[PDB]
Amino acid sequence: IRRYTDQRSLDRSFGLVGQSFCAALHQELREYYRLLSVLHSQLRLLVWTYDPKIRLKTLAALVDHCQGRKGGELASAVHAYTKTGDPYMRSLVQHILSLVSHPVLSFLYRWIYDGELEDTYHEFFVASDPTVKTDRLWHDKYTLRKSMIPSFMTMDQSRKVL
Amino acid sequence: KSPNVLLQNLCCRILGRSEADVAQQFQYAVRVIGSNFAPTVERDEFLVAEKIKKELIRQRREADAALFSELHRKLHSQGVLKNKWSILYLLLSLSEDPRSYATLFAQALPRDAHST
Amino acid sequence: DDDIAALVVDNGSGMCKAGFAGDDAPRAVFPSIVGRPRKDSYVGDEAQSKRGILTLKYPIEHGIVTNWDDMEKIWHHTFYNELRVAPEEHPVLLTEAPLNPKANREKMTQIMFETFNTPAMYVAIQAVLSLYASGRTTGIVMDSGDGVTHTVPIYEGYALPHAILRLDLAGRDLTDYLMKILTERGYSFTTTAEREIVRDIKEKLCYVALDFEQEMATAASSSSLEKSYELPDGQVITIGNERFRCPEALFQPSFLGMESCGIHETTFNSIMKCDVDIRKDLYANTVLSGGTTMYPGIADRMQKEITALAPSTMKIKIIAPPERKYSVWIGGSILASLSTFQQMWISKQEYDESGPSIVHRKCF
Amino acid sequence: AAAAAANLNAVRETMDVLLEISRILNTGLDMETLSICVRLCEQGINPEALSSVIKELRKATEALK
Amino acid sequence: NLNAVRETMDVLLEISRILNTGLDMETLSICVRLCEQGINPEALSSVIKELRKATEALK
Amino acid sequence: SITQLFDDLCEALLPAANRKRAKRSLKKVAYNALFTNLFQLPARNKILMLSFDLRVGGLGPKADRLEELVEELEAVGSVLDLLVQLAGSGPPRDYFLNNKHVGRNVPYSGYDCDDLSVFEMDVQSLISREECLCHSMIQETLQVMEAAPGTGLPTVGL
Amino acid sequence: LVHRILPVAASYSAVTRFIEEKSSFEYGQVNHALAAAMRTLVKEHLILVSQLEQLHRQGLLSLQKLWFYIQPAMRTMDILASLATSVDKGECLGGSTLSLLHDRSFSYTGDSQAQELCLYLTKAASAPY
Repeated sequence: IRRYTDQRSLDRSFGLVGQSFCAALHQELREYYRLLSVLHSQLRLLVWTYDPKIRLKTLAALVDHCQGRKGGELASAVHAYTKTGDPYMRSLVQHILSLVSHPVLSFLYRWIYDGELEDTYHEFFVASDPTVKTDRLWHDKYTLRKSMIPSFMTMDQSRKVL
Repeated sequence: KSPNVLLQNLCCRILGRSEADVAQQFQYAVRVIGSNFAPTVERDEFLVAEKIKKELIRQRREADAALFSELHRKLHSQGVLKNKWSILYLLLSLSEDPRSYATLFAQALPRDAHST
Repeated sequence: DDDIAALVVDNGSGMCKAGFAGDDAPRAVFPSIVGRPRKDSYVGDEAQSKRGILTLKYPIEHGIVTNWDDMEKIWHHTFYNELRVAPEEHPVLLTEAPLNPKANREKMTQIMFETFNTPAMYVAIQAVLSLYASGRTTGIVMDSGDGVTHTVPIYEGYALPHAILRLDLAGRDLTDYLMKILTERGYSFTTTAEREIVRDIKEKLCYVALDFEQEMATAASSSSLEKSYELPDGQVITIGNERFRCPEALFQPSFLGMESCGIHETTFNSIMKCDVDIRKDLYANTVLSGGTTMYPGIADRMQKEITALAPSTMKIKIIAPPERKYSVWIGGSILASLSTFQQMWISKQEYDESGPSIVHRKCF
Repeated sequence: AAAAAANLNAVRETMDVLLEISRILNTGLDMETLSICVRLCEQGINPEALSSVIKELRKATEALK
Repeated sequence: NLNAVRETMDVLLEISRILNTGLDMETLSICVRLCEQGINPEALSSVIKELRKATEALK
Repeated sequence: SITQLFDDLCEALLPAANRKRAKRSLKKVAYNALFTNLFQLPARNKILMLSFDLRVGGLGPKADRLEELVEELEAVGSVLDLLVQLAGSGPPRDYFLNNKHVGRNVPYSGYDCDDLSVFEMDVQSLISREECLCHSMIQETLQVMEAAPGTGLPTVGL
Repeated sequence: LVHRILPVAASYSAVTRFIEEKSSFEYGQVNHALAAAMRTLVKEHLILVSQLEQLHRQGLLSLQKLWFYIQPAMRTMDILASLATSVDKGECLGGSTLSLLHDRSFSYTGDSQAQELCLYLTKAASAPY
């Protein structure tokens, strides 16, 4: 987790969703350095680390699933662990799921009202077609790219916005 | 008492009207008095006595300026008053002659050379 | 708690409500009927169903105990056969309708102490429990129940006897007035079965006007306020015009010919016979209560009439709960549940030291 | 007490000295309104800020007259 | 009338936020509708602090 | 309308995880606390007397807002009479704090290190939560990890 | 650990040079007010460092503390350093250096850290134009 949140912060080719996923990972990282901040001044480290052995274990699975993932594939790699029945893991994965969910709903304020379209970086579902504006801009100008459909939306929510 | 109800006692003393008559003035008074509850300048009562002396010279009564020294003695004799500076500065601010340059002469230090 | 539990019985006119203190509804429900040859020792489903060949009577139906044998018998069968409990494990709270005599309460405590042998006892009054359910303890309560009406002022927590006004109104005269208007109109009605069917429709289907003038105007242009009810009993009886006019006759009594004073004037006189400095504070709590719960549409009309009565030099505040039917019950169920209220609950020892009639005086 | 009244006697003196200084400066404040302003002066006050309000309410005791 | 009291209630939310009150939206709605009927509000200020305290004794 | 909102108030103080009788017992304690106290000067001026108490302890614009809104609310007073007594029952940079670089305002101010020192407290107030967390995660887990056996977490008490 | 902290120091040591250099009269007039608004976020970075050093006197600061403290500044100052080197690399003044702000306020809108900075720099830089 310390390697991942540094490497994709020197890469500005990780897009508008990845640069929010990393920002959430920074705040998750902040707590296990609170621990390493207190621990060196006190110098057991067995009793104290039983509860960080569970949280960091989950964080590694979250990092490994989301390697090189952005767009609507990060809407189904961080939301893939909120479908658990334990409210403790729901609370842990939240403050990451909110921060990855906000770019998806930022693109949907400029395509529910007028604004800038998002497929210059392929993280939204619309694949526009240039030079067709005579009458086919009401029929066939917007293909539904299936790979970036968010799985915290259904089809009726990820289309009829179009 | 508590200062906030004491402001209301003031607004009933000076006006012959109650607080139910006019409340624009009490709001404007709250705008003035609030954030001015602490003297951020020096509180020397000596300077304030020497300003009443200049004031009574400006009204051409040297006998009143020389009885003022006995009255300024009496404050020293009792000494039970806590801020002698404030009450004389208040009575000086409401000065009146029973019958120009005043900012050019002595005023208390600003505390812009000290942390306020 | 782990102490010996308390008990609350509200012996009414329509039904008898027994129950344990601190319950949601009454824990157990009987009829108030005491059958005799027109069983002789039974109250229940059989006693209400065999009411055609047995006597139909209730102990309080006028604000006062009409028959005493009826009272002792309904109280003994509800304590002995419904609850199945014994008096030594249950102190009981009794209730009376407003302006019940001190000597009646003396007789009541005496018979409950000797033939029944309660270990401790309490007798209360009706409208104070109704106000305690409404979450205040000082105010004016207009209680028109099932045999009796009173405009009770209550200040400091107990009623003022100079200023409590007795009024002769009940829901009985309303069902009676329905009987009178249908029989004068030319429709056959003298019978008990159709009285129960019109009582059921009066509880459920009723809707009452906001004003005397406007609803007669809308019925005068062309009448349509009919909510059609075809009952599964087999009878078809509904007229939308008549039912908003039936309780409306308390506003002007000469509509019915009623001897009792009008409601507006009675409230005005009740505020007039109270103390003048406490006048504003007492009129700032007006309460719904009693058998006049036929529909809460009259409550809006009552609030409008009290707004029209009140000046700008007084305050109104009308509390308007739809807790107006079981109000007497839930009051006593609140009171006897508490352990600090035991200081106003009278024991056996104090009943022996200070006599029977002190239950009238300690109650507050 | 008694020692709480000798102090208050020595305060009554001081208030009369401030009363002389009040009357030769001819403030419109009488003995009662001045007793509000001394209580204000005990709690800490900026009399430039009190003086700006009193110079307006004294001109607004005659504005609605 | 309901359009007016809704707007006045929406304005009443912000000033109960900066005066640091114990109210949220529900006790604001109940107590503003209670004040609309009209009783002495100086006693309502004590009954509210008693209602929350007496619920908190159960928890 | 009051009788439905007091019901909603009793719905909120009921914890929603039966639970149809507990609401009525909370109604019992609710009325039992309502009639306890009932057994035993303009509106806006009460706002003015506290806006003064606001102004003495800093925070000018909050008092500036508080006085203008009640002016247009008097152009309902019982609500403000309710609010002046509930004002102590509550809870227990951007680009403008000392911005002297941009703006069409004159840069002309002297030093006192008591505008900047409460700009060091504007950061320290964030840090005083974010430092109490580092103390209060190890003490909160060392008070639960160490106990007597069999009474160490109440799930073994089932 | 100190290698990992070096990016926010790099995006400070190369921004104050820009703030000094582009406040001369040979650099447009909107390119002035751009660099004049890069001083609101340098004040915070200086006061934070001072606060940590005054904590260090009593014995209440270590290196891991600094490393988790500087996590938002590592993003915000880096965006400014990229803006500085892009203005210097080309010849951007006037509407062209106001093009870059209006573009960068779009190139990250989902972040709300790299929107808000540019959304202020836009309104502050374009006072003359």
